[PDB]
Amino acid sequence: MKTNSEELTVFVQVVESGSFSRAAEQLAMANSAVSRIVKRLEEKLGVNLLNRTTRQLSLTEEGAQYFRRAQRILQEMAAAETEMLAVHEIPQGVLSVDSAMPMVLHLLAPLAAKFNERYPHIRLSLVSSEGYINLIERKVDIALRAGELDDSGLRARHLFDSRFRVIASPEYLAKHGTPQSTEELAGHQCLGFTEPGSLNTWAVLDAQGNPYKISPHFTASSGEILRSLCLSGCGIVCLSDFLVDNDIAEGKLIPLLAEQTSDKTHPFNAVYYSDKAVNLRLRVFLDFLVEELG
Amino acid sequence: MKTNSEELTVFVQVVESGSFSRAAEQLAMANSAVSRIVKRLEEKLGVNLLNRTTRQLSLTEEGAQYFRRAQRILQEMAAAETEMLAVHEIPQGVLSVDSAMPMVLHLLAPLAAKFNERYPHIRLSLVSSEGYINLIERKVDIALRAGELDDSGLRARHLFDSRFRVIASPEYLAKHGTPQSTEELAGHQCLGFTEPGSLNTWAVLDAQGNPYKISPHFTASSGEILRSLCLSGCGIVCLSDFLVDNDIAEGKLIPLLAEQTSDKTHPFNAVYYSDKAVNLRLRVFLDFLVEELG
Amino acid sequence: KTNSEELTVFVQVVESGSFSRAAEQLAMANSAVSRIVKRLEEKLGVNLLNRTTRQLSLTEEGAQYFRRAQRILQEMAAAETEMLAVHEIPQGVLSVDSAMPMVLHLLAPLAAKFNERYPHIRLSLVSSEGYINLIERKVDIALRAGELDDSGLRARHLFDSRFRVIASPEYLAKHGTPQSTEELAGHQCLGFTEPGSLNTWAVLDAQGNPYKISPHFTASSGEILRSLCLSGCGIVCLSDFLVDNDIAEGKLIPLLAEQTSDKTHPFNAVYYSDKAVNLRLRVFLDFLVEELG
Amino acid sequence: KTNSEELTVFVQVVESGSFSRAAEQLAMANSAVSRIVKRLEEKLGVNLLNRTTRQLSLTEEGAQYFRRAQRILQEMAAAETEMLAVHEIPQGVLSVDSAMPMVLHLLAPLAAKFNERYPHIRLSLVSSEGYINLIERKVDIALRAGELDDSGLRARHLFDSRFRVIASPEYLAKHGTPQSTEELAGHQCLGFTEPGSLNTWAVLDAQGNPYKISPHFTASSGEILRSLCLSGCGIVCLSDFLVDNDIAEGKLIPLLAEQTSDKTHPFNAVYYSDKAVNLRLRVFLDFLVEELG
Repeated sequence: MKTNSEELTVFVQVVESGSFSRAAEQLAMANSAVSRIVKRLEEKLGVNLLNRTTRQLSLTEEGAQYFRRAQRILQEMAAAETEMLAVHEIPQGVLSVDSAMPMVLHLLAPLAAKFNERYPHIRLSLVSSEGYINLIERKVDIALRAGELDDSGLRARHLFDSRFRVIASPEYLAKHGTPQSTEELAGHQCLGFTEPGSLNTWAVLDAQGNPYKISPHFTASSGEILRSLCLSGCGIVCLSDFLVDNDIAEGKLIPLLAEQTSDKTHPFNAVYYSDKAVNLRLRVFLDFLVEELG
Repeated sequence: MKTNSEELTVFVQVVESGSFSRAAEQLAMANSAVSRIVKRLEEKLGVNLLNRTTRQLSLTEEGAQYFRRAQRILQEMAAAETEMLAVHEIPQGVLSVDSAMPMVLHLLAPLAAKFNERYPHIRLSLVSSEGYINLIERKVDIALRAGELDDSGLRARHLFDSRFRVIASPEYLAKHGTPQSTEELAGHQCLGFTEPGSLNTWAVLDAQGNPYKISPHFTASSGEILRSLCLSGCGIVCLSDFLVDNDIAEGKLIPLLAEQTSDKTHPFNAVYYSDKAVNLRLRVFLDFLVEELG
Repeated sequence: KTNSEELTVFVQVVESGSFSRAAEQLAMANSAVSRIVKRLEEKLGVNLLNRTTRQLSLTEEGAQYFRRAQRILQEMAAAETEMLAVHEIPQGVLSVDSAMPMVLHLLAPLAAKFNERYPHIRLSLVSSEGYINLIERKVDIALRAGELDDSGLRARHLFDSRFRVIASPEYLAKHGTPQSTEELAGHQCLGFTEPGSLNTWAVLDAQGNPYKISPHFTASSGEILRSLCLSGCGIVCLSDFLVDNDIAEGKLIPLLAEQTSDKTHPFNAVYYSDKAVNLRLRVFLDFLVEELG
Repeated sequence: KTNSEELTVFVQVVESGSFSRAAEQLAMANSAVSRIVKRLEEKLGVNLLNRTTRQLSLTEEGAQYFRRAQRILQEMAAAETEMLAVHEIPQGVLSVDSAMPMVLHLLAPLAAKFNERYPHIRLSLVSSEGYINLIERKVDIALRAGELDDSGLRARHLFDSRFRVIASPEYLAKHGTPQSTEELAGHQCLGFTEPGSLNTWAVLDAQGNPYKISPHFTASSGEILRSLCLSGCGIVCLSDFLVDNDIAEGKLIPLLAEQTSDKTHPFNAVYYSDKAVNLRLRVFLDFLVEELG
């Protein structure tokens, strides 16, 4: 093990905190030092992590593959620290997590039985709103959202990456047939969101290679409603993977245009206020959360 | 034939809209004028519907059986009113429903399949919200809400009735015991709502004959969340029967305290504007909903 | 915004001959009947009737809402009768002359449930052919697929029913299943003894004409035919309620489903108006309208 | 607030026996190693040391940080090899010397997947009993239930395992299922030939001590004791990995599930520090830790 935390932290800093210059200032260090250690890291690793040929230094396929592990090492290190901190310092008090309805049902609910056995002293308070209004008002403590519009000095925590899907019920397929291409999606039944075309642009690519927009028959607000409608056989809906993965494993929803669907994932991340980070009750939950959903 | 729809409509109101007083209030009529009618309605049938022996009037054994008939008459009268309104007009356009998550997932979702085919020109918009604010602002057309705080001139069309059912998981009960008495509940995990003392007052009669008030450990802000907490062994929870009657039939959930749980039924209704009742689109959706959940 | 006071007036004017005559039965003027009838088809949003003719006619919208409006008013009376029979208990012998297959496949099953609800009515289920017993008052209420009730006596709609050509699976296995209506002429087809009246089935051919059969076996009843059919004697065609049950159990197979007519035929209890005040008769009918349809 | 150097000290100190014995394998002063563990405990604020025991014992609280600190380092070493892997396609012979049970139960089934993943590594699976040939460099790596590897030959932690007392349904039918640890005395128990060592089963008697079986049959290998158990020769106590799937198939039945101890014992790979330059080795370890961990 020729690497250390000091350069696994530093490297992970550069990526997330913009680039080289913004990380040096962030971690109370010189730029000269930030390059020295990172160039050493990629030197001793034997591979080139990031490119200087990008305007803003972007990670290579190799260096990105490292970063995801580089994160978990620092995370479950930091997490295992908290674990020990809470051994003498009793972890208690109310905690509220405003999550999207699907995330609560499929992720939070089942694992909430295990969190109770570890920390039965923490009064959990799962809630469900719409925007980041609630999270910041301290009536909600932490927000589990797949949204990268978190930049108001607030803290975000990477929970998991997860790409979209496109699926339909067996009922619908047996009667209305299957779309061979994405252009045949014009002559089928669609499932989109109530919001003004924000998520209605799917992760499937048309003959041009552009992200395929749609004309929704039904417009459900929540992601779970869409799922229950697509289960029932109201048409074809596009959602995130975790929300519908098991049903593909079951057989209740059959994927189509599997080759056309783009594979670029979107990060789901628990956002919170920086001064609430000193509270152990928040910490123990985040350190509990990111680990259970790799 | 002697009974007139006027007095049938008076009777169906007074029953499901509380007592003698609260009915006349909602129907633009005096209590002296309303009870004049209903007293005549009894004394031509030769039988006693009301029963004011107890504090609030309740239905006699015969008084309820006339209600069941009384309601359907007025229902499928309105349906044939509708059936003709959709002769020289046709149901087309965006229909924006604002329902509680429990309902859209369980009731609407598996019925959209049917509702789709019959009215394929209707663009259904399944939205969801906490308050009635949106509907007042007419950004949603119709809201399905189990709430009887709608004495606002805006119509409140009954849909169905629902008993509560205290339920747990077979993993939870077989690994934390099954409470026999209603006093043994204090030592079991009791999941409730996030709202201070609202529905956390469970409808299960204690040893004195009163609704059981619960100190909630977990506090979920939705009925559907409380289900998936309980379904995966997090504590026993009290919700409406339609939400979980299917699960307990499958055998994945267990009914708790059959005798000590109350039998009176909570009415759910689709509330909306009086002026927006003239919409053939909105009319055929409430017609569909009554004659699919009854 | 509808009401009984007007729904009753429309349900009268249709069945009560012409507009002028409807006012005579309801004990109200012709100035009244026009006001409320015109007001109903105003608040329905449709023109129900057509008064260009000397005798008012039914526009399909008016004729459909009628067969709804009727039931609403039927139910509304059934509701009242249901109460009056609380403290004025219906009792005694109520005889019900009925077509053998109606008794066996509809009544018999429901009888216990009706027994329960009104234990003091001793039913007397019987069978005859004509309307001779009923018109002579030897029976209280006749159950028929019966339009021939032109003799002043009342008729109450129970249910409309489709036809279904079928055959036993063992016959179909041993004689093959016909793919066409004209293919029937090869198979063994069973019909009624009554010359040709009912042996033009409701299964259209290439022409679009309902198929006549030349039967070799002839029973005098739908029930006997049903029994022959089940034993694999041939193909019959009967009403849906005789055989729908056996389709479920898989003892009979639907034949020529697409070629089989979708038109339905009505069933009625027929009885006397003066016998309409019979509180038990009334309750038995309300019971059947409830269970069937 | 922690760092990697102090994890890698603590994890050695614990797993490498003594406190002074770690520093001479870690290439550090006994002064410096104590400074670091005193530092680590300071910033964590929890005892990992238990100097009250002759040898340093793991604080039940600090014992958790070890198995957390152990993985971090394992992962942290996988990231590296993973990066190195992209350049060099690892090849040649890799000699793995394991116990007959580990090979037949852990490697054998996972061999397929590894084969596909690095087709140019020609695995050679052997089985010797000592660390003789590991030391002579006639084998590259040895998987053991090894808590006695302390000759400056760095050892990696594959997995922790529980014991289980189990027996054949055939045997249990013919000799009954014992409800208490004392009842074993009448049942026949099958143990190791090697004087009394693994004849102290991980199931506690009423007192609180373990049980000491007095075996009639004596097999030399936990795999033979597995085949003897299956044939219903009697009750045996082996590690969980050696029997879990037979319990999964209902071919073996678990006994005394409650009196059985929930304490785990470790299996470790054993190779030279200088042979961590291999990619063939590194990737096979990274594989074994990943699949079964």
